[PDB]
Amino acid sequence: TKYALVGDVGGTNARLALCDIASGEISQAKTYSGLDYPSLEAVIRVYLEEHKVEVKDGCIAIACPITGDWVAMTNHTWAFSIAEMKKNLGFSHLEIINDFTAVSMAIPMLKKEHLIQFGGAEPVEGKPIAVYGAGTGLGVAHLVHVDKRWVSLPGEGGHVDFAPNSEEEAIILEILRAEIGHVSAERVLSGPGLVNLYRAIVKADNRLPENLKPKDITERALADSCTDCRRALSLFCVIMGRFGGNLALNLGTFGGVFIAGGIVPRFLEFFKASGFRAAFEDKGRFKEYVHDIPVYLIVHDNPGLLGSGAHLRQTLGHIL
Amino acid sequence: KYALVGDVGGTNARLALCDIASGEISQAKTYSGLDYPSLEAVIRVYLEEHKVEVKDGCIAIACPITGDWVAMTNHTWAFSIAEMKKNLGFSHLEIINDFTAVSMAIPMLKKEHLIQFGGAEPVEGKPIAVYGAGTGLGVAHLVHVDKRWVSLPGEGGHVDFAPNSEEEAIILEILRAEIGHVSAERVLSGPGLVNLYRAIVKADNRLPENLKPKDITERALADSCTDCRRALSLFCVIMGRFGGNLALNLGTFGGVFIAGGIVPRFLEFFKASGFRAAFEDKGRFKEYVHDIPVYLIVHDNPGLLGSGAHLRQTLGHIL
Ligand SMILES: OC[C@H]1O[C@@H](O)[C@H](O)[C@@H](O)[C@@H]1O
Ligand SMILES: OC[C@H]1O[C@@H](O)[C@H](O)[C@@H](O)[C@@H]1O
Repeated sequence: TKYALVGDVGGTNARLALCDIASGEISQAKTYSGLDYPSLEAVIRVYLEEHKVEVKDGCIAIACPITGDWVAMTNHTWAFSIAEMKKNLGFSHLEIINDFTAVSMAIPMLKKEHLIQFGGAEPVEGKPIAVYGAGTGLGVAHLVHVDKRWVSLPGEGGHVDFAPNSEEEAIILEILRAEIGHVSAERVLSGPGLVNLYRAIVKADNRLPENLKPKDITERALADSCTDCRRALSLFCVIMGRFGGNLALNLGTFGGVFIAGGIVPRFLEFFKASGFRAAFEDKGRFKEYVHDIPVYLIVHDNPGLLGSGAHLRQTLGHIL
Repeated sequence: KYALVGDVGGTNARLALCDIASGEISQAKTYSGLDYPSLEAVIRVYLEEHKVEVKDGCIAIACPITGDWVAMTNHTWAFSIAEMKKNLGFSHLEIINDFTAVSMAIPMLKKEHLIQFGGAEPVEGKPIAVYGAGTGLGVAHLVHVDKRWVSLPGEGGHVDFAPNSEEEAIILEILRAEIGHVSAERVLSGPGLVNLYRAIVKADNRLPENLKPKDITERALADSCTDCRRALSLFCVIMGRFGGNLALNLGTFGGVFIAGGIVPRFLEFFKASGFRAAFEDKGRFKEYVHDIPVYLIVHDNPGLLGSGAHLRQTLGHIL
């Protein structure tokens, strides 16, 4: 039984792949729309019959809290019982994990080409790792090396309070608080949050935001067509740095801080020139605590899939 | 039979004996840092007074523990762990952060050392966060990895202050103008209370007094100063909110623990406060933290206890 099933579901998209159990290598990736199938189980059935593979074991990352046996997505209508699904497909193992648990578990598998460093020096081996990423949501997980085991620590850290550093970011906080209630980091660091930032800068200035999508703000910011857009993106990069630096301090993250691509590669050279690193380190006397911690942009295309394979293989008894 | 354990913070160094077989602490004594040129000196005084031979120690210190050089901000006192180990002739000399120590105590605390503030029951083997406001703001996490609890130190007290209202933002900007970066510790700590009090005053366009942290709690509890009362109220809410962020960030279904620094001296005020609703005030993620218990630790020496646990475990004992 050479392959296990691996997957990465985020709102409407479900990508399934094969992981070679011996090497952890990913192959035969294929994507489906969630709108076209009534459940994750149905798309797995289709994927498996459609290639011609027999699997016993699988691991699927989902972009929502995995809190127990019943999983209900927020950004799509799928809702399912893990145990019910494992039974129905006849698997021996069926791990459902959070998407950032999966991304954290890809970290040990990542090599230099997959990483772009933004500041700091070198990781201190065996020391904790933080991973986060702004996409549809703000994801955060942590990773620690205990013995020979990579231990991911999943959370919902994208939902902590947003911490403004300026009178300006504070007016933005007020505006968003006036309109929604609790303002989380996710409210500003994500696709939707980039748009929240734009609307709020424009609104702070008593003007009327146009109905822009995240790709629009990014598009105009890079093109220089919109100073509001460029301000939104600039602030986003700054809040991004501060947020990651907070994670570095909170768990003593000398093994490094990882950003899981998401929206960021869409604007790599803008990010590269931004205040990101300097926001990362802007921690008063604690600048020196975080100053040598490296940040890496993860640029693998499918870290969720890789991470799912890694998580499974460790569960299967393998050492990475 | 005996090992040396320690709890060094600021002005003071508390030293005691730990029974290596049971983990019990005895002969605790608290020395003033000002009266001594080094922690090593203090240790020699203590070990001279007590008539036991000790080759093993663990000292918890209220500062980041990176490598071999340990630099105290609240005293100075800076030292080499390797050098101290050598000078004193120890087999093992473990030097840990103070919240590392407190986290190591949690697994041996019994219901009398705990006072619960909301939520339900811990989910067994799930992560724990511990924090506490004292001379500084400490944070550490504990995770259950392969049959044992593992301590995750850090400097989580120094992350940005995250104001949730227009008023706390006004305080943020007031503190931002006077100093730079405003960390959570700027507001959740003894000195934090003074900062809150000053900022509350300046914001009502008045001039603050040169008050001390115990001044704040006294006048609050005596109800003899509406600015001090207000600061304390606000401290309780920020404390709840800060604890809620910790729980969200590491999924701490194991529970959140507060190490009593300044809190027990206003215990009933704290119980009456907005603490728990602030802890839970997380938008749609209210439900994620609603069942996570908070416990105040009322054990008098969690640092000494946890230094002992840390050392005994290092010496091969299963806890
Ligand atoms: O997609 C990244 C993150 O988005 C958040 O809104 C969800 O609550 C997390 O579970 C997820 O990891
Ligand atoms: O004493 C509580 C905390 O205070 C902070 O100021 C120090 O940086 C920490 O190392 C310590 O754990």
